[PDB]
Amino acid sequence: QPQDLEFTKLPNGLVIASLENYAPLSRIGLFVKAGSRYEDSNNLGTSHLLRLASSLTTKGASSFKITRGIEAVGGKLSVTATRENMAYTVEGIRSDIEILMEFLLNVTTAPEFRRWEVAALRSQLKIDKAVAFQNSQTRIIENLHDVAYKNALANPLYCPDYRMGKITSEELHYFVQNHFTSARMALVGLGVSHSVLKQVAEQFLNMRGGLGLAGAKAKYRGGEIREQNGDNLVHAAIVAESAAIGNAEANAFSVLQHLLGAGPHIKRGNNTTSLLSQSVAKGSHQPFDVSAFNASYSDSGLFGIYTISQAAAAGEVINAAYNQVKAVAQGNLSSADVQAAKNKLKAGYLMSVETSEGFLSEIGSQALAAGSYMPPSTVLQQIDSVADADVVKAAKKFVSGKKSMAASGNLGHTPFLDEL
Amino acid sequence: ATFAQALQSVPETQVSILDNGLRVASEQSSHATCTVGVWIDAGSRYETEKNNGAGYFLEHLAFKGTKNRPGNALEKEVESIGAHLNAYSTREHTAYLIKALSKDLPKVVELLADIVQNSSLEDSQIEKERDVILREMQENDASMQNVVFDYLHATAFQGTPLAQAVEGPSENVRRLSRTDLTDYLNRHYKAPRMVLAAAGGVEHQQLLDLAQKHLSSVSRVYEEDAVPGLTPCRFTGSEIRHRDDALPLAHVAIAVEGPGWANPDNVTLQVANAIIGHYDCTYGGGVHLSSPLASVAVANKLCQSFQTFNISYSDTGLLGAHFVCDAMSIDDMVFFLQGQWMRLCTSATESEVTRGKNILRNALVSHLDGTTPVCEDIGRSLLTYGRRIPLAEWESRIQEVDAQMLRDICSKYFYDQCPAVAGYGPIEQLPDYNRIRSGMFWLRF
Amino acid sequence: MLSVAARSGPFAPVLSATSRGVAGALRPLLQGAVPAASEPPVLDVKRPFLCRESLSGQAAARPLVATVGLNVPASVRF
Repeated sequence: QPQDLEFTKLPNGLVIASLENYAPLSRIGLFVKAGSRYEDSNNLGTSHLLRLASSLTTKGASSFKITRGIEAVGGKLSVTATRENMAYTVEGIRSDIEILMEFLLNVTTAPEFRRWEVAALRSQLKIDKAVAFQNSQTRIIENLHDVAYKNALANPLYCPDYRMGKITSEELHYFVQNHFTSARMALVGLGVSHSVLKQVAEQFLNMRGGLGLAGAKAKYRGGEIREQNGDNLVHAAIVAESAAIGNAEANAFSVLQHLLGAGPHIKRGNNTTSLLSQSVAKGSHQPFDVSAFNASYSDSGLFGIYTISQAAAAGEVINAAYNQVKAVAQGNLSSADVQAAKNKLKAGYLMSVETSEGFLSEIGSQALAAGSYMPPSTVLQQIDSVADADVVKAAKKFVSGKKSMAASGNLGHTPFLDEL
Repeated sequence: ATFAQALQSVPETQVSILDNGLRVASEQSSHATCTVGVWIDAGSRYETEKNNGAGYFLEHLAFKGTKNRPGNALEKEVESIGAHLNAYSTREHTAYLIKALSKDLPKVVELLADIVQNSSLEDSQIEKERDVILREMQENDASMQNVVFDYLHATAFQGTPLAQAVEGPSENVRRLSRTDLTDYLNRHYKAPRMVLAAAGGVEHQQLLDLAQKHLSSVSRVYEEDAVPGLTPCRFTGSEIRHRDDALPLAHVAIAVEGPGWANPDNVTLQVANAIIGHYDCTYGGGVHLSSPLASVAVANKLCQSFQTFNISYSDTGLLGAHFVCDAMSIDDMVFFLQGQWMRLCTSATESEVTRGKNILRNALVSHLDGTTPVCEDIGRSLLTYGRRIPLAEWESRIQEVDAQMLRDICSKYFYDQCPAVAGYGPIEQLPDYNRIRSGMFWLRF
Repeated sequence: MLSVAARSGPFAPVLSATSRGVAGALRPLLQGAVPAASEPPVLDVKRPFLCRESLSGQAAARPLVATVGLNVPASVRF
């Protein structure tokens, strides 16, 4: 019954993807290339306030009207932001999907941005940042990106503390007018026909300009931030530059991630096929957790090792994981382990596109990144095309590359970058 | 493409019964993945206070080695194919479920047939998992909502097996032996209380053939003919309060007795919960939220969060609300919460009932998304109702609910009832049981 | 000249911290005051990690994803 994913690029650059699966629950997303990476050092945290400003007054629908109508039809509105792009998703049943469609398009394309609303919303900025920073690996990833990049990927996803109380309405208007333009958006629908989606696209999404602002190419620096905060667990991340999205080598890096361990497969398991867990676990009698970290962005890459250990044994855990990756980089690997890593990657992709939310996130990401819809069979085919020598080359690129380290906890025994 | 025929277009769950009496149910989709699980009608309600940690300790021990796959081999060929292995235990059900690809469907099934049937329970592994469970309960001590819901069960179901936790007390964890685990397995892992459920890219005849080849000729006979029964559990209007002023926030749960699984009034009660709803401090709605409790909690800065629950067991349950807030707001929060309940007993209008019906419809259709929650729903449905209730039947039962029967059901289950109260944290301003009990009715009505 | 005040001329009060247990007769220059710093929000405590078995899965492997909602709690994935 989901017979075809039907795809259309309009002449203004706006992408429209729709799939009529006749599901009882329609889901419609708008994907904008307007992430946190497009701010410079003058308007930091503007994307966080824009993410929190999805329920403000629009020129066509007030905030009370938007909230009451969305909760009256039972649907929901969500904003999902990475460093690269943002996604505005609305969820509802088919019989009142269109009221949600004017609500979504009004919020995304015509904000009013009244200054008393954003003055009320900066306290929500502070609360949201505290709730997100409640757990340590969020701050580790933020500090790791700030270590790794000079600009255009090191901008934080969450608003800095000094910028709270200072983000104005004209900064939000400038960000929307320069980044929410027609050539950087994809409208994706599950449970709707192409005709309704394309007619609301020509009735809403034709008043914007073009390609907008370019960016700053995200150059690499490296370094180290150590945040001594006296936690019982030391969190460390050691990363290096890797391939970008669209490079074939990045696929090899993904295989290398599943060669080293990208998460457990058994609730309370020993991670027997994880090479990092096998290399660290033989010399540790106290709890730890080690995995491979992979992050591919449209112009850059970051592959590395994440370790969580005790304060007194952080050095031996980090050194054992680094020696395991160095042993992988010297051609010491089994082809059965590469096949198991490929099976893990294929199963992870097919389980990620299993739900409708993950499916529409995949379609929107593909439409923004490449302007086309790639079938999952073709994705698995190019996963199976990866050679093991490419995995050795990816591990050698990680080993010989300049490192970037973010650590937190009681770092009295955590080694430095030159001490590795 | 209307909602009614869209719910008719959902595939029918196909159910068959083996010779030993275990149910085999499947729902087919076009996904390339699948979720295959085993649901066992066993939990902490079936324990007699000497083996109170038995099911928890067996689900710790289930993936650590069997007779045909000793030690860490079962890990090796569950994760050589990229499959994910999960298990959980409630007070009434136990689940062992595998997420895998469709083409690995046979081996996964016999892996399940290797887990619930031929588990090897080694003694050093018993010692290791005893220490692991002790420190995992130490970890769970610092999560306040788990402590509050355990306190709510313990004070609402006093003297019954429903009061005790799934993990059990720590002394039982210290002194469970291998013989008690084998007795628990041979008493509760019987074929007529097992459902093999599958969702996704699963062919039902292939699943039935694999269940005939692997899951046949197991159990079905009590060896001493000592057939257990499920006695009803007495609800007790009571209060437990654990005052500890060093904690930063206070968690309070207030519940009344629910009707149970088989009562259709749950559907109406679910609509009632959808009128009250939930709120968290990161919600973007603010003051314009449709729930009056959430709007007054935003406007008066009362609560960190609140939620409503309808937990159902075999002809019983807890229907109520849990909120976390600072101390100085606690009593005020209780007041507004009780007011909403009395509003649903007395002055429920059709607009909020229609909103709650839409919220419930969206909630259940959004929950049935993906192979894992569909297989989870199939397992619970055949364990509780004896059948898989189709989604069009749920829509009909939702659409038959109006404001009059919502008022009647809310008055029958809420008005002038003795609640169970659990509190943890700075709960000095948490009101007395007499004040809460007086707030459970109105003098104006 | 073996002192931080004799060798570091302008950077004397930044390499040295001078407190007074009992105040002298002459008041110090630049008395200073704290202009009522704000209170961080009160959050519920997260569970700790005391076994390897619950630590398994806590290490990040994917880029940071933030999600907010109209009536859905905010979440972050790793």
